[PDB]
Amino acid sequence: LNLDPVQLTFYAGPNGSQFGFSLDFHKDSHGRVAIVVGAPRTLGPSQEETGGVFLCPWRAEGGQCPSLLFDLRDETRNVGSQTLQTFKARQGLGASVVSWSDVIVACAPWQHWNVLEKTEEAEKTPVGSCFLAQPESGRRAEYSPCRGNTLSRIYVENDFSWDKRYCEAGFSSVVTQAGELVLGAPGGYYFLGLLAQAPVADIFSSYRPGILLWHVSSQSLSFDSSNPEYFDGYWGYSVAVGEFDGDLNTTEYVVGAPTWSWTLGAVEILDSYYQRLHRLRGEQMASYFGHSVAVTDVNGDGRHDLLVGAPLYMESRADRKLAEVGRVYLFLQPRGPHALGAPSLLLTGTQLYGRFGSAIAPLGDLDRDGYNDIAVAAPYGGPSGRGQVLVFLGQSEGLRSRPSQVLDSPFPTGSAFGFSLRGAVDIDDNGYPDLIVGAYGANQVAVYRAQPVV
Amino acid sequence: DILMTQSPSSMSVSLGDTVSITCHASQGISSNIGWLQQKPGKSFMGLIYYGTNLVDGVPSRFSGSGSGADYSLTISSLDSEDFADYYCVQYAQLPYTFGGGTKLEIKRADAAPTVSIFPPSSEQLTSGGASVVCFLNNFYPKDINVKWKIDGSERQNGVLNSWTDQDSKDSTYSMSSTLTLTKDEYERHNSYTCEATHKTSTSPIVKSFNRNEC
Amino acid sequence: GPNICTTRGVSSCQQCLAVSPMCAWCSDEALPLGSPRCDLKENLLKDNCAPESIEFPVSEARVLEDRPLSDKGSGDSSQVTQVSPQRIALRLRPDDSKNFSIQVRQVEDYPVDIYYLMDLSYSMKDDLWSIQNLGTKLATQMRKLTSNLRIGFGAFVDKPVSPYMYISPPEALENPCYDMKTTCLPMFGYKHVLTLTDQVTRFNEEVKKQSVSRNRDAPEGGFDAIMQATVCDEKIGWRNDASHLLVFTTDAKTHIALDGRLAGIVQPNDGQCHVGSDNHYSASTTMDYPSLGLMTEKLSQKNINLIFAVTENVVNLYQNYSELIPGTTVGVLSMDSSNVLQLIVDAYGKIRSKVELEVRDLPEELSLSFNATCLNNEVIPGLKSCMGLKIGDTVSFSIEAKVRGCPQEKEKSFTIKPVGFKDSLIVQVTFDCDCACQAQAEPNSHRCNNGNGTFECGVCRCGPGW
Amino acid sequence: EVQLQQSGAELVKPGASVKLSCTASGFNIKDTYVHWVKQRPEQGLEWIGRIDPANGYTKYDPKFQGKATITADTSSNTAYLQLSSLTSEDTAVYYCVRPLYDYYAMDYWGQGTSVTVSSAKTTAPSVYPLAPVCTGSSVTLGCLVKGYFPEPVTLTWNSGSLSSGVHTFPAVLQSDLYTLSSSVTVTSSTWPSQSITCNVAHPASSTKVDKKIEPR
Ligand SMILES: *[C@@H]1O[C@H](CO)[C@@H](O[C@@H]2O[C@H](CO)[C@@H](O[C@@H]3O[C@H](CO[C@H]4O[C@H](CO)[C@@H](O)[C@H](O)[C@@H]4O)[C@@H](O)[C@H](O[C@H]4O[C@H](CO)[C@@H](O)[C@H](O)[C@@H]4O)[C@@H]3O)[C@H](O)[C@H]2NC(C)=O)[C@H](O)[C@H]1NC(C)=O
Ligand SMILES: N=C(N)c1ccc(C(=O)N[C@@H](Cc2ccc(O)cc2)C(=O)N2CCC(OCC(=O)O)CC2)cc1
Ligand SMILES: *[C@@H]1O[C@H](CO)[C@@H](O[C@@H]2O[C@H](CO)[C@@H](O)[C@H](O)[C@H]2NC(C)=O)[C@H](O)[C@H]1NC(C)=O
Ligand SMILES: *[C@@H]1O[C@H](CO)[C@@H](O)[C@H](O)[C@H]1NC(C)=O
Ligand SMILES: [Ca+2]
Ligand SMILES: [Ca+2]
Ligand SMILES: [Ca+2]
Ligand SMILES: [Ca+2]
Ligand SMILES: [Mn+2]
Ligand SMILES: [Mn+2]
Ligand SMILES: [Mn+2]
Repeated sequence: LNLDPVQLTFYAGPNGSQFGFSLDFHKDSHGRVAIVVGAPRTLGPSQEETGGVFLCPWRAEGGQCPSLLFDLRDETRNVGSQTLQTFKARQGLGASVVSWSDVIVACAPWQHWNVLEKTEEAEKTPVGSCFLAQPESGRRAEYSPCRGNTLSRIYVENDFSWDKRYCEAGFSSVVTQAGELVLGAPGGYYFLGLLAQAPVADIFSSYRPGILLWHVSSQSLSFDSSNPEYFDGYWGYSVAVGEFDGDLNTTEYVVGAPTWSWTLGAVEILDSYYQRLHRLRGEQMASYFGHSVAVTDVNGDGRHDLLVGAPLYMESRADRKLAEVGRVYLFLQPRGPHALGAPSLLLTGTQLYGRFGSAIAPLGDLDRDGYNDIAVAAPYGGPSGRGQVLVFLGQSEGLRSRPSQVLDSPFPTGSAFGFSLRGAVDIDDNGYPDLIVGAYGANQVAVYRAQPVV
Repeated sequence: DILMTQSPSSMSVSLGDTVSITCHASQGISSNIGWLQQKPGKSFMGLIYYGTNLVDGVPSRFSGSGSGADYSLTISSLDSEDFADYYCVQYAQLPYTFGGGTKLEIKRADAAPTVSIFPPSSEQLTSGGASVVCFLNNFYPKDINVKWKIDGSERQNGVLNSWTDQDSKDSTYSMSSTLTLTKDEYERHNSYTCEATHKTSTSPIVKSFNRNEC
Repeated sequence: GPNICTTRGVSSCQQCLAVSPMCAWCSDEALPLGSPRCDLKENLLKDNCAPESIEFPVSEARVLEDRPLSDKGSGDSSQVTQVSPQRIALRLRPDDSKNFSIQVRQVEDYPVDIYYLMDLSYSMKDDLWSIQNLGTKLATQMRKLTSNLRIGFGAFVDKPVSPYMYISPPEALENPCYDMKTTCLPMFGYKHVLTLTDQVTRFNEEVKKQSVSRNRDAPEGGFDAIMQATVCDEKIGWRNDASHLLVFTTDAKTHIALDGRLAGIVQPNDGQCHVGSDNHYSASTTMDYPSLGLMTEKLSQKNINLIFAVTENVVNLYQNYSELIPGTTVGVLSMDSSNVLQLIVDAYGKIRSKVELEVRDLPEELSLSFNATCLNNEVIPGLKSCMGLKIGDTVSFSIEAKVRGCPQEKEKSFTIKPVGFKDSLIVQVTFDCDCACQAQAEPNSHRCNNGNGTFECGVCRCGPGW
Repeated sequence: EVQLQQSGAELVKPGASVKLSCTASGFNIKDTYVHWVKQRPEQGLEWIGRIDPANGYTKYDPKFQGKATITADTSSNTAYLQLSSLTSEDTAVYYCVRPLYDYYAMDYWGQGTSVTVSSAKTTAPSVYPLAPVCTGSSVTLGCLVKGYFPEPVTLTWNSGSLSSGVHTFPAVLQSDLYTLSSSVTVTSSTWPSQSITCNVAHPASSTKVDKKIEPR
């Protein structure tokens, strides 16, 4: 409703770096808000794409950002009559970023990994890796839970069970308020998908550089399955956390699996031991239900509510015709221990191929009326097809069915404006929470400041 | 296999000293080396892994350094607990191989042994055996050489030695030497002697007795 | 007596006709003061109205092109007629309606194109050996339904990029089957092999030279190939006047849009042709798989009939996609593609078994209604589609066009066309809302309040400005 | 906390077999590799092999192929080292090890399991008084414990009374039987003035002999 669309703030990275693919707010030890922006195709040392992370200080005029430097050198360790190898070329560092306390987690989902033992090998595969930085101190650490040292023949002899070679850990990420990092790995267990969790503090204290294969004892991974419904489901394409079982001492995990059960798509709510509590099945095949998930309480009863994006949903129109527009589903958590029910609201896109629902960002309370609100992206929507961000206001019964405000893309065609969203933080310290929108196709981030309601 | 040559075999040092153990491999191992500690009559404790990294809970006076095929464990300011055995282990290749070992012993002023010879007991002689026992107590350093002589002639067949660890109190060492003969052979000779060679005396410390005579 | 034409109390000829389609106007000077000029055409002649001065339009419908339905689609090129009439003229007065007919025939001996798009992943190794004589056996069978058959061939595997593609050891790139005891081709996305030709032995021989490749993940990149095979007209060689059949064979799931993010690919599919002179799809490693909606747009735009010839283990999957891509047919393929011949022939029958009408560019003020006559002269009201037909059958629909009010633009045209058909019925509409006596009006008439008005159709109207 | 609790000391005959255990305490045995190391005083530390209890795959030093057989049961969270066709040279202390962080390191060690191979039966000790020969200010007595099996034995003077100034030496293997000796030093005014006794207890055969030192 009250985001200012006139005086925007633009930050920009290098050309072709895909600056703005991911972003998040970051507060330092003194509570000063910055923006952390991932750029997954920034050039490395050998003039090859490796990705990179930028830490932008808040300035109303915007501009360029300093780099949050990570090591981009390939690594080799000859130990235990084996050879460990990490390949950071086209690893995509900055394809997801997330902030917790004064720590930044940047992940490279396509970092490759191989183990050589004479004439055998593990196979060079994208296990993924994440990089952790404490900018104020300079501390650095890595976390790569899917790295193994098992040779390729063993997997064949055991029918490819527990095969974490193509995890792509860091594809999606989130951090519980207690400080547990949860990584989505859609390719784990031969493209079923897995989750990996470990406390940030234990990632830092158990990491030493050059070890390449180290244990993190407090870490916890999900489990393989023989159920065909999970095959090629990409369990972990999107991840989120929330409170869904009534017990406040437990944190629950929300996991998107947009090709679950032969591209039906699904979202599951689990406990921290990855035991399943509820499962939201998709509505239409290939709609990519579960592409994006969001957790926030919209109706103000203190019970977290769930949102799920299906950006390829095809709306039925006259003359038996279908129109890919994208759809968002709202599920309101009921009172006490009961399953989540049918959707309380359906939001369907307007523009053909607009991909409404590609990103869903909680805004906090934007108009300060007592109900939390959200922003939904349609990165190829709008009457010009340049991109649109739609704001929906919370209310006692759920969400309003019509948007209160629409942000049209200030960038040219192909910018993918809205592909990444993040709200619910007040960056200019005016009492109202603000919204940052990424446009990786234009290598830019736009900051929308909320202002008092007119 | 990779050979771990660990030097020195032992060293006598004092509290607060700054000492350094070294380890040399038959080939490069690129920091894939560990450092262990075995307190006397107890199990092992890890000190270092991957060349320089401290195992959790280890005091910071320990430190690893080195590269290629030459590494060094260092203790800045020795504590009373640091007097123990230390081994290096390589894990650059299977099979894992260990160093020889390095004992840290307490340094103190030299001391000559207190020798004492003991003829067989009446009880043991009435059972058909005969054992002359020679105790050598409270000396420093540990290096000592016992020699048995029957009628002035050296004897090597049938001796059974035993040493004690450095004593907790005075930090000296002690040794037991036991020659064992039959009863029939014990009485073919008259003179029985043990000769103690220690760096505290150019002349061997000698004690002896004569059979039947007292 | 008084009717709606007189009791409404109209003020001009235009306002008269707009009351009801049964009204008319008398532009005669010698008409009594009390007598109305807006009446039934009978009541006006009854009141001695000069016949030439009677404005009365009648909503009609006369044909302009009425070529007869062809009996064989063979022979002539684009001189075949499967819809009659091809063009009519429609005239409607306000709030009226008129009816007309259209005839549709599924013409016998119509040319056919069949592009065989084949999964060539290592799971299809044994299938490739069962179709080495397909091109001739298929020519033998289709010859009973058409004399203008053209066949072609294309192959796909998946996107040649990690993790779909094994990328180690270096030998594995030239031969993915390295770690086994065989040789296979390097991975490829989609390659065009044989342009649509009538020389069916070219099919056999190109097939006999094909071999499989190998990738890592069970679903394959077939949809990428369906897109290219559709939007690359000139390379595949579809003909303008022929039935286009796109046979898609596979034994596994398929990748869909947004899967490409597992290879770092985020750029949406642009629906453009990207198959160069080397006959390989060049955007395979830089462009996402196509969405079911983008595919449907291009298949319909090129009049392509997609045929899902898949194996039992995935028939339900592709039957469900078939419902999201209207016009698609599914057939069950044996594990070796041994029954692919009979499958194609039954699909072609199921394809031409339906006639469904479609309306393009219909004005908003026009509403239509249809009465179908499928089977033996059986009338089916409110239906615009026929089913259960055979090659050579003919159906007809009765159409009625109802106009609401009178639109600003007085001439518009729209199209009635069967789905997938070349021919179409063009309907040129003309909205007869005015009167001919208005073309001969007298602005600033001495008769009308000292020039303050205009004289038209025998009455005085207040002129422009008043 | 991480702890490795091994089995108790084993006493076995040559030609027989023994299966040592290593139970994980405070963690899942499935987490890391588990190694086995053999320690002897002369030869030193030797690497036997390792197992990954997550799948059961093993590696061995070729020197130990045949004798050592490493296994792991995730259920009881325990790893095992099985020795076969035991010999004198198999008499050693056996440790199990696991790494802290590094996949390939050796940081956490169990207390150790003592294995002794011998054909000896349960022999009781022979206790002999050691009095000097027929002068100075200090005097030293002794006590010999010969031909007892197995270990250990407990030796005191005057039943724990005389404790300071004593040197009890480590036992020595003498043809399948053990020998131990202890000295004790006092002043000339104390002996033979005060009765001194050598109290020896060998619990295995359950014997407690005490000899009083008598001069010559
Ligand atoms: C291709 O598309 C078809 C059509 O949608 C899919 O088939 C459906 O699959 C779903 C999921 O298995 C089925 O859903 C179940 O419906 C049951 C009712 O069954 C009746 O429905 C028809 C006729 O009415 C009959 O075929 C059938 O035999 C029964 O008469 C419910 O009993 C089920 O409820 C249970 O499961 C759900 C979770 O799935 C739980 O939430 C419930 O609480 C309960 O435990 C279930 O809802 C559906 O019936 C199927 N329809 C048809 C027509 O077969 C294919 O799966 C799909 N295939 C692929 C590969 O995409
Ligand atoms: N964690 C699980 N529950 C789980 C684990 C594995 C799988 C899975 O897919 N395994 C594989 C096993 C396999 C077989 C042959 C080969 O060479 C390589 C691999 C599988 O069956 N393929 C199906 C066919 C496909 O052919 C490739 C092509 O067409 O070129 C290869 C993969 C599914 C689920
Ligand atoms: C389509 O069929 C319907 C159903 O018979 C026709 O509706 C009837 O048309 C006659 C025409 O003489 C009327 O007398 C009836 O009152 C109509 N009945 C209804 C509307 O229920 C309709 O006219 C047909 N239209 C076309 C274009 O064929
Ligand atoms: C309109 O319908 C009538 C009766 O149904 C029919 O006689 C007439 O031919 C139809 N008009 C046209 C143009 O076919
Ligand atoms: Ca909870
Ligand atoms: Ca709620
Ligand atoms: Ca609000
Ligand atoms: Ca603000
Ligand atoms: Mn295949
Ligand atoms: Mn086959
Ligand atoms: Mn594939």
